[PDB]
Amino acid sequence: DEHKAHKAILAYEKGWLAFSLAMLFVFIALIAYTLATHTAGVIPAGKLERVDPTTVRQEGPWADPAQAVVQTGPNQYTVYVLAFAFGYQPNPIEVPQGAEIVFKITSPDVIHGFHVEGTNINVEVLPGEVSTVRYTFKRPGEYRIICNQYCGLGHQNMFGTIVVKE
Amino acid sequence: SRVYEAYPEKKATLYFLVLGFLALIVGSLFGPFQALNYGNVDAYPLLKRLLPFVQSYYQGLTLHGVLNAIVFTQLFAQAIMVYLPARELNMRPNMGLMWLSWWMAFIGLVVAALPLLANEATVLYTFYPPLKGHWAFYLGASVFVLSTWVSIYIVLDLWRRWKAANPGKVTPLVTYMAVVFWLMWFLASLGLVLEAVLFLLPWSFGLVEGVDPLVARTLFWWTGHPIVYFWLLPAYAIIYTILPKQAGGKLVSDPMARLAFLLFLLLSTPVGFHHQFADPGIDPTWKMIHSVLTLFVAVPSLMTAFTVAASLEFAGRLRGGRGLFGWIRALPWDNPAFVAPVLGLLGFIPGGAGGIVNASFTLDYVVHNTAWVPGHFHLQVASLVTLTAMGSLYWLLPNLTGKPISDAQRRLGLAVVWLWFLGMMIMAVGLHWAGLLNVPRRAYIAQVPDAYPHAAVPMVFNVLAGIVLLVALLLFIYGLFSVLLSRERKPELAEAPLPFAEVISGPEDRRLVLAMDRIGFWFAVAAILVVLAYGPTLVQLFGHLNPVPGWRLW
Amino acid sequence: EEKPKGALAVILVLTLTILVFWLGVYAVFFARG
Ligand code: HAS
Ligand code: HEM
Ligand code: CUA
Ligand SMILES: [Cu+2]
Ligand SMILES: [Xe]
Ligand SMILES: [Xe]
Ligand SMILES: [Xe]
Repeated sequence: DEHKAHKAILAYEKGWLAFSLAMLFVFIALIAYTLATHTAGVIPAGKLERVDPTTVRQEGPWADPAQAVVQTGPNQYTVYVLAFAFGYQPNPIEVPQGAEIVFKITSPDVIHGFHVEGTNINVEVLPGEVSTVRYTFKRPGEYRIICNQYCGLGHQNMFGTIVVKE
Repeated sequence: SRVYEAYPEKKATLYFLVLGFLALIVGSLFGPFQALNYGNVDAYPLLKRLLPFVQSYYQGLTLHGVLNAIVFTQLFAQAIMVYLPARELNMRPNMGLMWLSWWMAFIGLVVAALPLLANEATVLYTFYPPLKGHWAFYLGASVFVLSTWVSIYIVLDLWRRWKAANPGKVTPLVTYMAVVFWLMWFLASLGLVLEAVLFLLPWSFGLVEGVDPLVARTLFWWTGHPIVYFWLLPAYAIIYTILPKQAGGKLVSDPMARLAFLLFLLLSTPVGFHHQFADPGIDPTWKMIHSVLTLFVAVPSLMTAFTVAASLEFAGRLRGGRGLFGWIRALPWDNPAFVAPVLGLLGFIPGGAGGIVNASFTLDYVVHNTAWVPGHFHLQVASLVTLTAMGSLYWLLPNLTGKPISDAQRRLGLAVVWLWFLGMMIMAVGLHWAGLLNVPRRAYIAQVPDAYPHAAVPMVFNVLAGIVLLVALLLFIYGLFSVLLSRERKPELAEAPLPFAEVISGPEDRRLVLAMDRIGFWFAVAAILVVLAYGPTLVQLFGHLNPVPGWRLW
Repeated sequence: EEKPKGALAVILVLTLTILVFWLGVYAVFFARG
């Protein structure tokens, strides 16, 4: 009693911790599994891609909305999206399903979030930096982009549209 | 008071406390409105008629964030993690400094309050650039935070002093915790110190025109995560060494607690990338390495789960605890300072579940910036930390002022406690649901009522809670001020020794605790981990700095 | 006295509450993949 409990507790604590670490290492491999798949595309590109935020919609891939969509592979389509003060460019984005859409998103002003509702595309859009995410829509329709990062008083109203193509 | 002349630390502590709670009150008023807003009702006109200086939803969120999560917590920690180790050691902290730390905290708050109250600072408690705030916010906050540095000294001073009067003796438990704590916080605070010193302060004073927003939010999170543990550990401190006495039992192991804290000192700072999963320009690999280390920093809280349950179990048994669940019914559910924290620990289970998910890298992309995250943390900070804070008034307040607590206040608190917990539960459910329902957080969505129709049913829970917790806050205030406003003074209970727990120790303990007491080694160990995890990244970033101009978007 | 029945029943709820959350959202990851 009291000293009997002490060795009982410190003995199931050792068995609890072993179990704890085993359970976490199973998460690690079930996270290490999602990294080798096609689902690991929505991870932002690691290599830095600097841009000026004040000459983005004047010169370069984000100047002209029309050239937003560009076939760059047999089934690859590099969209150039521009997250700005309460809005998105192009609106709407239009791309075929079943195709590998490689978005390259930035901002001319403040930080924005690029959340495509129903997908795994959730990336932070940084002024002067390109946010590069790879995705493959396997369902048709109108995908809604929400700006999940507070970007000012019109932040709750900043929504997008990606009409994947049926 | 010969009480304060003999224990001047008591006074300093008290000031910290009140200031903190004052801050908690004010910051909490916006909480019901933000809950109603998340129930799809827009009560903000009423708020504005009552509080004229309020200009929007976002200014009240900033004020909510800053006063509650930042001011309140820091002050409390500064009060707990200095006073407790003092009294345990029965040593007086350097009172010059201690009083210095308070003023800094006070002054700092004042200066930073003004531009917040003047809508000059509608940036949120995270103050991400390029959103630009008034200089006196960034100067205010800096001071206020630096106040902790003083607190770190003070505590270390005590520690060095005691080791001298007890050569070869293991650092006493609480003091060990406080020590690791503050060291841990020192290491953590760098990130933020840098940001402010290198970018934010010269930016707001006019000296530069631009600041890289990535390197800005990188340094911020270096600090941004560990600070949550800067909020937590003072409550942990209390739970380990004070709650078991309250429950009528003992701490079941001194080593375990030492270990928990030791792990936090090691694994708290180098995990900030978990807040930056959705960020560009940060290698995915380093996002995996940080995701691994974050699941590791949950190990300490796993250990605590058991150790505290067992002690509480042990306690219930000494009380006349029956079978598998008897002990629970044996506990002192009549005593607030017991009830408050125990409730928090309950809600923590969902909270910590929420955090393990957010930490799993890829899984973050499901809930990031959604109201699932406010749900996650209100269980953590707004529940466990605050309740703990609240309930600890019942032994602490008396221990400082001498003012006894009537049975009526004692039941008043029990009500405040339950309502607060319950309401916290409702909202927890109401913000988790709508979160998975893609409702973003930080949103005035009652000005756009038809935006989110699929969150019909959760919007209701949020409403409910709003009300629940509006009541609970009110009663608190009344309960609070009733106590502080009475002129009953029993100068004997002020001098009553703090109700610390006794500690069941074992044979093995000695060599293990002896290892853990190798603090200077563990510190540099912890210092190395941060360099290894941030070092690589931060080098490239400072090689390729791309500062952009500031914006006012309110 | 004996085996921490109470505490092991607590850590049970916990570990179960963990799996619900982690598996429950691990499927929504692949259902949005
Ligand atoms: C003090 C306040 C906080 C604590 C504690 C906390 C814990 C964790 N968090 Fe967190 N957090 C994240 C991961 C974790 C993890 C892995 C843990 C762990 O420390 C949690 C481990 C805890 C457990 C595994 C539970 C142990 C349970 C115990 C100990 C209770 C047992 C009860 C008993 C025994 C009682 C029984 C008694 C009876 C009578 C039955 C991540 C992702 O990796 C994000 C980013 C989300 C995003 O993208 O925005 C994040 C975001 C936040 C934010 C948002 C910041 C902002 O504004 O942007 C805040 C404020 C916050 C606070 C806190 N967080 N966190
Ligand atoms: C009176 C009880 C409270 C209620 C009903 C409440 C409610 C809420 C709600 C609904 C949000 C989400 C706001 C949004 O996403 O737009 C929120 C945010 C937040 N709460 Fe509370 N809250 C309360 C008290 C507290 C306490 C005690 C703390 C911690 C000490 C706290 C810390 C925070 C923080 C840090 C945020 C995020 C602020 C930001 O993102 O700028 N709250 N609160
Ligand atoms: Cu971009 Cu809110
Ligand atoms: Cu964190
Ligand atoms: Xe502050
Ligand atoms: Xe700051
Ligand atoms: Xe934070």
